[PDB]
Amino acid sequence: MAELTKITRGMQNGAETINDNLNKLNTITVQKTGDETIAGKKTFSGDVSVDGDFTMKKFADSYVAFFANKGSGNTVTFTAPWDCTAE
Amino acid sequence: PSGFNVVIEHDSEYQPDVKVTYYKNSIGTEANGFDTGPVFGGERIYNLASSLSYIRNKINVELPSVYAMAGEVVNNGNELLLINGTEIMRFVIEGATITKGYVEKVKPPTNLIVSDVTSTSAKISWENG
Repeated sequence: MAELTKITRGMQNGAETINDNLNKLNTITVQKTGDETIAGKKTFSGDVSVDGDFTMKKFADSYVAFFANKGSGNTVTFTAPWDCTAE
Repeated sequence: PSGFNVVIEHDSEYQPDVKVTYYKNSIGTEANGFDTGPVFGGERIYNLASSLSYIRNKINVELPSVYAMAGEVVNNGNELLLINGTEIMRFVIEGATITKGYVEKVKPPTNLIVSDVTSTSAKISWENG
């Protein structure tokens, strides 16, 4: 993702370009410690566990759905919004 | 004269130690550009024997005359670098910050002799450094 400048034999400011690439990587990467803010759509292939306080926006919009018949109340007909379990 | 003298100006009110090393073709000093030298990272590092003397805020690093070299002076605060092409002479200070560093060009006078001394006068004579 990050834009690093290529390190080649014979290049002019080798030490300085290596320093800038190391500094770029150090400030753009998500690290295993400290509080941070991460931008972009993050898709996780494997399992994810949150030991701390998990915060998610709009949980009831996202995970619950209520469908009922107004005019009759005997036959509810609906198009499922996502893969679910009905009660 | 006495030798090759490098002056290191610092912020301590005391006598900081200085350690001198010499090395060729460290990163950024190779003639044909980055990593074009014979030993990537730098050739043999030699410890240079120095004789140090101090005045407030100024260390004078006296090295044998044989090491005398020209070159750009780089001040990195923790260390001073005397860069001459491919060659580097590195000076590492301990317990202070390098303010300014340079090869001593204006050198102090030497053979001070007091002659023609009377009750009211004397003649002071010397020799250029």
